[PDB]
Amino acid sequence: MELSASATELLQDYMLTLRTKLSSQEIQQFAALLHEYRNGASIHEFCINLRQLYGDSRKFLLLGLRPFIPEKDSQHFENFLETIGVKDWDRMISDISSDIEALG
Repeated sequence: MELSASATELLQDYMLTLRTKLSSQEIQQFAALLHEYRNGASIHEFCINLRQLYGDSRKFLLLGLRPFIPEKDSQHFENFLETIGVKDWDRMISDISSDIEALG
């Protein structure tokens, strides 16, 4: 066996980090992008839109987004992280969470 952390707590952690770096509006925008991604938007468009929303100063946050990306898109996501040089409420939290689970 191995040590692991639940998707729930990880999500909570990532959300707290976002509240640390993003405004309420920006967080809502994040949720909307996540929703579009769940509804069939490509991983590429999702990445681009996230990099646009976060901006150059907050794009590092994308690293912590990694565990929530489906296995099928994980390689593309990693390549995006490498490309951008970063590698190498509760009612809304429920929608975000459901989107996360659905992606998995």
